[PDB]
Amino acid sequence: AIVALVVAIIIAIVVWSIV
Repeated sequence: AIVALVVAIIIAIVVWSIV
């Protein structure tokens, strides 16, 4: 895993904001 999922997932959102 959940942890690794949050990272890849969370980061996925960031890439959007930027973008």
